[PDB]
Amino acid sequence: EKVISVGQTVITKHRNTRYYSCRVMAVTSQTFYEVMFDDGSFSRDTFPEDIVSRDCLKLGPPAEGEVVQVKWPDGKLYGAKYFGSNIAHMYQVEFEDGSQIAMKREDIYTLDEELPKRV
Amino acid sequence: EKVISVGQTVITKHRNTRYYSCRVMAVTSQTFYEVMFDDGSFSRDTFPEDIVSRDCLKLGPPAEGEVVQVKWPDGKLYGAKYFGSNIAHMYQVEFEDGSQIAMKREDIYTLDEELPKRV
Repeated sequence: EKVISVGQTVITKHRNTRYYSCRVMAVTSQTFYEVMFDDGSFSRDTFPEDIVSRDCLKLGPPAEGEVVQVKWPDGKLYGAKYFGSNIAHMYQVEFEDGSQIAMKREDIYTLDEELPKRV
Repeated sequence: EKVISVGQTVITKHRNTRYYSCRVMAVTSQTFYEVMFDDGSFSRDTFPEDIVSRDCLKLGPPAEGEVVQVKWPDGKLYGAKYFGSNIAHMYQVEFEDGSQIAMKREDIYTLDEELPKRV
């Protein structure tokens, strides 16, 4: 909605999404937090360790409705409110070079589905 | 909805979105295509040169309703249908090292707005 004009300083976004084939080595249970970001977007797969205003692994979850600061993997910080938790899964995957990482369900695609235009 | 199991080969997505401060050097007019992807998602800012099933810069736009193949910047190809065109703007921006690039409005953020969790 905001007008962008000659001479203005702005921030530009540059995507570099990568995709890799991998093998599922394990499926485990994981506690996730549900938070409403100040922008109105709602996340149900926030890691407890990504709340940086309260050390939730040491002190337990925030109170429901509590204002929290959430870190995104690139270090950007966001205001949100904590609204509860759920238990879901993490998927341990192995790459072609033998390296491994644990992934959330949202970041996994079967070999049959279209990969997103996010790249 | 699909079940992911131990021993399965899957594809995993890894974001690496970067953000940079830059200066707007020019605002120009640009013809964009409007396409409906087979997945039901609708784009209004597709570049004519990103239709790869018809060379639209040489032969003009596809017919309305025509099946097209669309390339995404990472080379992934998608089926879609062409549904018309519009004229919008491109923003020529300059980075701190003096390099420049033309950007779509969707990829530009003012210094006041929150940057997205896409990173």
